[PDB]
Amino acid sequence: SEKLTFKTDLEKLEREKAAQIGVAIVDPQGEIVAGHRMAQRFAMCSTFKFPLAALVFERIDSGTERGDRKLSYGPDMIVEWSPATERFLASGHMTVLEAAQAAVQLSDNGATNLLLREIGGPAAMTQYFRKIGDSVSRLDRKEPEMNDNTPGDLRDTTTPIAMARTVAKVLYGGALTSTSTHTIERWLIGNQTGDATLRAGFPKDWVVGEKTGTCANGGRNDIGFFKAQERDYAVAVYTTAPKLSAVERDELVASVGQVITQLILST
Ligand SMILES: *C(=O)/C=C/N[C@@H](C(=O)O)[C@](C)(Cn1ccnn1)[SH](=O)=O
Ligand SMILES: C[C@](Cn1ccnn1)([C@@H](N)C(=O)O)[SH](O)O
Repeated sequence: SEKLTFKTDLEKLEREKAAQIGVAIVDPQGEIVAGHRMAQRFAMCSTFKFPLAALVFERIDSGTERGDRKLSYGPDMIVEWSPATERFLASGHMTVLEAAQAAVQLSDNGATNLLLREIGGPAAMTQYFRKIGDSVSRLDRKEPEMNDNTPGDLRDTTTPIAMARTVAKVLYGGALTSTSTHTIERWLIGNQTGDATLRAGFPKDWVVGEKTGTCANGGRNDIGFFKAQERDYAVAVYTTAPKLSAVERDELVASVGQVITQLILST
């Protein structure tokens, strides 16, 4: 079966790369298409920034936040990998929309913390997950501590199936207005950090958008959506490979993308 090939090929990567690979693919209604270690806990790291943007747009939709609100900050806001936040520092602020775009498309960590402060912190992020029917995903810390990925630590974790269903809810399940949905989808497509990961394993003609993550202890993740053969899918991929190089971890995620492609095209 196509399903057996999918399992076998993922386990081949696990064995040869000494990795753990979590995968969930669901349809727009959140029904399972395929999975691997789908109920296993993995650190979200930067993948959570996609849900964070959804939270922000939900508040914009509800009129309790404005995209043009200026969020002021100083040097203390700058953390490792804050390319946009550093550029805007002299000006003294980034708007909500600028910060959200930087968080999603550049994985800017300063901008992420700036937004977290504005919307109510990890508590607010976790409440949002709960609100959209995700009882699993949880944010406990901010950048950079949330990326520690200490084995067995439940902080700042999700499971592939929980996250994939969250992506589906946000993009296909009416969590946001069509306008806000479209804005986030286009940001995901135009993301600048995912060229070497999941989408490098998908066919050139698929419409795909995604958000990457990188965790200590060899974490490399990618979540998002793709349209293939006129059907829409939500996908979450979490990997851990402590002994691989950074480039090899990119290649691993792209390889998982190729395995996903083979399954999807066989159906
Ligand atoms: C989202 O995935 C953010 C990841 N942040 C990591 C990373 O990109 O690997 C940081 C930047 C790792 N780090 C520490 C010192 N220099 N890079 S950090 O925010 O954990
Ligand atoms: C990998 C980054 C952060 N980064 C980039 C360069 N050094 N750190 C991480 N936040 C991610 O998205 O996985 S990003 O550029 O993709």
